Amino acid sequence: GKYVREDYLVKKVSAKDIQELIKGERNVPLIIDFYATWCGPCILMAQELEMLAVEYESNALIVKVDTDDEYEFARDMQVRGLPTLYFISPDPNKDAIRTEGLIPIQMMRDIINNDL
Amino acid sequence: NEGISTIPGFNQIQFEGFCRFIDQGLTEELYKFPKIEDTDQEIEFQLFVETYQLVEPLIKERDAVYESLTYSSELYVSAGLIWKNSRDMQEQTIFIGNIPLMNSLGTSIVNGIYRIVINQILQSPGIYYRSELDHNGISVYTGTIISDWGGRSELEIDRKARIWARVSRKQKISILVLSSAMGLNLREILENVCYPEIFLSFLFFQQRCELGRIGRRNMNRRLNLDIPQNNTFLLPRDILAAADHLIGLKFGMGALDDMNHLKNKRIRSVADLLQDQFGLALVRLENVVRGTICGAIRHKLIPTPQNLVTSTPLTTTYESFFGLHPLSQVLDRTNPLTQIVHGRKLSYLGPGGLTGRTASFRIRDIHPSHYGRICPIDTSEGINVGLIGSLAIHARIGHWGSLESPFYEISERSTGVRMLYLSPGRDEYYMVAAGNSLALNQDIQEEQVVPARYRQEFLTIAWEQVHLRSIFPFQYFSIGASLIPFIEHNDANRALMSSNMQRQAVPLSRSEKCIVGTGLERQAALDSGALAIAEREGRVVYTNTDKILLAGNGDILSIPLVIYQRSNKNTCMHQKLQVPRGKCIKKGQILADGAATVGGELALGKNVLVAYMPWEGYNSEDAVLISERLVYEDIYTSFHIRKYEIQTHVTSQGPEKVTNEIPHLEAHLLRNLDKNGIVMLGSWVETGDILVGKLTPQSKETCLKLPIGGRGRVIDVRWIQKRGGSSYNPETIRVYILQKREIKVGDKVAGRHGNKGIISKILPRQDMPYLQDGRSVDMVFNPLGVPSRMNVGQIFECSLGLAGSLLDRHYRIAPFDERYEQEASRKLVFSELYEASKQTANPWVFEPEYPGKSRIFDGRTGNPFEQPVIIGKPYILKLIHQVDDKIHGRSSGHYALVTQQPLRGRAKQGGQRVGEMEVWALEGFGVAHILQEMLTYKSDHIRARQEVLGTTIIGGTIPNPEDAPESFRLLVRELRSLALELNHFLVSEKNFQINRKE
Amino acid sequence: AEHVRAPSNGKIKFNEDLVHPTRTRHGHPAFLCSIDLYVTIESEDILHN
Amino acid sequence: TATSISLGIDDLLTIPSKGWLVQDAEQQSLILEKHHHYGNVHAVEKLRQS
Amino acid sequence: ESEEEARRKNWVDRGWAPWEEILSPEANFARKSL
RNA sequence: GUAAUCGCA
DNA sequence: ACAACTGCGATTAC
DNA sequence: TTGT
Ligand SMILES: [Zn+2]
Repeated sequence: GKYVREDYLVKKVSAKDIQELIKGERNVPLIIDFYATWCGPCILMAQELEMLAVEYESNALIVKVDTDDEYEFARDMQVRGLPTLYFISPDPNKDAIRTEGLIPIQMMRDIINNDL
Repeated sequence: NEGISTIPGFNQIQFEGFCRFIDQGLTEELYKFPKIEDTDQEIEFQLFVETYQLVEPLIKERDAVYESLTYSSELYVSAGLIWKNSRDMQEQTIFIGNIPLMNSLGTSIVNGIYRIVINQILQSPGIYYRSELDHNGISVYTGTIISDWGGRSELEIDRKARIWARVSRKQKISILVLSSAMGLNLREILENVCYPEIFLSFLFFQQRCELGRIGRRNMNRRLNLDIPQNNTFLLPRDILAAADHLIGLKFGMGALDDMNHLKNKRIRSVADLLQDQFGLALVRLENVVRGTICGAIRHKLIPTPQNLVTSTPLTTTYESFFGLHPLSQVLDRTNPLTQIVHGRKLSYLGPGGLTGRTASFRIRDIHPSHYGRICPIDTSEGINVGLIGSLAIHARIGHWGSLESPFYEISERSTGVRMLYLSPGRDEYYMVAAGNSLALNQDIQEEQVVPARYRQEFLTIAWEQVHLRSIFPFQYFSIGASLIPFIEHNDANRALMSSNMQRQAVPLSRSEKCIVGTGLERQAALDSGALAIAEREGRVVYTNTDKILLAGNGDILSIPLVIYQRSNKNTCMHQKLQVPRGKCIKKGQILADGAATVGGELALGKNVLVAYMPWEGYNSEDAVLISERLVYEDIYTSFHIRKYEIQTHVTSQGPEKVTNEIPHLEAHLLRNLDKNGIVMLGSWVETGDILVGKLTPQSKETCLKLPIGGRGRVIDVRWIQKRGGSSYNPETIRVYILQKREIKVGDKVAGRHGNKGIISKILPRQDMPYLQDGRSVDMVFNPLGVPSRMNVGQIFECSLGLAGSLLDRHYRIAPFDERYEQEASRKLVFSELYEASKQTANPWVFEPEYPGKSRIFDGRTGNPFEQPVIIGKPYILKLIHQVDDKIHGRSSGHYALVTQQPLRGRAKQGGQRVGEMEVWALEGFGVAHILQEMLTYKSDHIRARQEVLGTTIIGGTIPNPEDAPESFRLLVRELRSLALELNHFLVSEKNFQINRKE
Repeated sequence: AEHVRAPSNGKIKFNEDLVHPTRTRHGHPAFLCSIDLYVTIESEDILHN
Repeated sequence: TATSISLGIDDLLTIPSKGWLVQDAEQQSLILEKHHHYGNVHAVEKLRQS
Repeated sequence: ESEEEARRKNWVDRGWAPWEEILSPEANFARKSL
């Protein structure tokens, strides 16, 4: 990846990876995105998540989880529908914010800046 | 994996061809090189093929184009030379030569020139089974086998069995004799072949058998054979089978083969040409190695491997290929569209292909196989009509050399959906329906009927029986045709004209997008290569005209912009920043906008108000009357840059010297020159000035002057010292002038719908007809062209454009919108116009009595016109052909050395030619003196011509020339060189005396 | 090959004994005519021959 | 110039009987295709008729 | 060969048989008229 | 001065 | 063996 | 090639 840059900056992690990230210690905010190739709205959400990852190069961690590969994990996370975003704060005492449906990028920025 | 869910890259063909070449063709060619052993001791040198490694170019593309150098890569392969006396093999790496590299756009840089490799369509090797009916008797059946080299092992059958090969020039040849020579014992032959009764009743070599892998496959297909793909040789079983099929054709059990089918043709890409060039270069290298070994033996020295190999063969071979091959042409960079459309051309004519004259009529027509794979409306107009064509948007080149197209599979399955690039021969055995499914007649939907394609035919069948469906809208067209909005409402004949005229557009000083479009301009501008696309994500920390700084992941990347450069066709290239400072850009987004591109979409013209009415004759035939607003507002202003260069060639007697102080020249000139003999930057120049002044000692004055029509600012001058030619080379001084050209009478304008015209008058805005709004129309067009050339989509475009301009909308419409309903274009156009009329309360935009037509007034008198006229805002382009370029005039200046006739060409200041078809008209009119004057003293008669100027200056009458012209005298001299005499020998009627005229 | 078309909507009345049955080139059944016949298109207000 | 003749979209007037004619033609074509599938007519008759 | 021998060979080897064809009126008219 | 290639109408 | 539209203009390569 |  030295000569050619990667086109996509968001990585598809598994459920064990998310469990280890939440269990461990974090110094940057965490954003979890549940998606499925089939949902139409998700095609847009992915573009906004790409823009947000570009805007936040190393000040925040953005990962995506496929509901088709991990359905039980997504069900245990109380995920009603596909355009769902989980905002994990760095300090582990604060409460996570869950957003559902298409939301503007400015809303995501404000949530990451203030709520997390 | 790609191109099945979106429009593929226009330059992906050259990309994948060059990739496959570098991947496998180099190794395949290096494998077949022979072991050099030419001696009694048999000193043998070898090249380790496994140790093949290319090296990055030493210079960049921006330096290669500037210094007129080639952009190539270094081939280093480890070699081992086993000396005779040393009894050991020393291993070193040698530099064989340079291999040119291809850009991401598909172009290559050789000697500082952008060149593209056009593909070629050649018949695939195989067995063909044609038939020919005799004048009297049964029809003759023949089978031809085609080899890679081009061998023709024909087989024929007469009224009898008579299985006779046509290889020999003689009457015939025995197939049984050929089989026996092949190895058949005359028993297994009859045992294996079918219908042995017919065979028994009847009572160079390497190139013909050099069947390709493709050849093997095809042979297997037509003649069912189980021969493994690997054995690519003409086996006798194949011949036996061929004979069997041939005899079977006589009894009706057969099918003749169509040689215009794509499945029977192969496509040669840049990889195929580069592989053959590399093979020829390797042959030259082996010859040079043998020669240098022979020389080293003569000089009694065992040299290192490096001493043997020279970098000359590879470099000279690739240079000669890029310079002189008929399939290597300079890239057309008149506009961004030309750069992309040039690389999609497929050509029948070429090395090993049908010449213009050779090509039969059949070759030049569409074959049902061309659907979705080749463009049916893009050809080359002229003697090569139907021989040069483009490539479909969604096509790809297959593993077997066949163009493949994407077909959806509606058949029920596990996935239930597929996008397969079916090859030409495979799609024939499928029911391909291009119609929609929006029909119910109180029965199951699968019981509905739809037109479809099967076995190269058209028929109507139920939806249960259709296997495939063509969903992609731009599947059957090319980039040129797809940029035509409302192409369904235009005739197919005018589509070619519009595609050809879109290529001529000139990039303007300012760019504006089109209100009505097809939606392909985005990818066209993306793949054109005149756009700045980021290769890394990050933020734009610094913005400047010359460079753009992009900071990402702790690294800063600098992108250099283009500021008023020059193309190959004298068109300016410039780039402007689109993104502001402090915004994030992904890997792929647009950083800057090049010429003829705004907002990331191709923009080759402007949007101007247009009315379709006759105006005082100024619109007769095709001619346009335009207003002065286009002139004084710089709507169609363009910049053109022309280069002039003279090399300082050093003669053996004396070298050229560049001095500013040159006598025998007036003081009005030479003002622009600097201390050195070159013009200064920012200097306005005109015709007859001196750009570079040279003493030229060998003294004289071989300078550079400006020709007629050259009046522009001197933007930049380059002193180019030439090196790398094995010796001191002449310096090159290149000057560049920029001529700002405005719209003028005599310029050609055009529309995307095939409408073309020449400006005839520039009326003021006050005289122009004005609408009920009060605005004068920018152009007026002739309304009689619509029934003549059958262009109805223009009306639609105009109207939609008016609507958009009022409502501030841009419409990107895919072609064939009538698949949804009937009169979909009409409904859309009328709906948008009504909305415009309601929202901006201009009632005139939609007239309920006559939708799309309004009643305008006359600017001169102020009285309304009787009938309503069409008012719209189409997209008008300005074409490259311009009056200034076409103006020419000669009085008496220069003559050819041998013919002594006036010179040819506009740049050379030559006159016009009086051909045979004009001498015939002059003789029919009866003007003998005019013909005589044109044939003698205006053309060739040196003395008469010399006397003409004197007689005209003095004013005396010009006498009739009596001597023969120089052309006749030449003939006499030539014929007498051919030992043939010619004498005039006129005889006087008065005294009966013969007088010779010399 | 001129094609005769009905001038108006109505019933067709003619004597079938004069015409001979035949099969058209389009696979359809028809009556061959070899002698001058008069057919009447019986409409609401007028008769056509 | 005074009258300023022009051509528009709604100005291309089709005969008022194109729909009926095309409809009866395609109806006869569908009937003939159905009977060809049954076997009452062969291919050349269908081609000639269409 | 002869039609009788060919028909016998068909019946013996290929399983030919003059099965009754229950035609429609239009099909019978087509078979008789052509 | 000749070729190659494209365009033009 | 012979011939198969008329001319014009642009480029690069010798 | 196409035909002469
Ligand atoms: Zn349409």
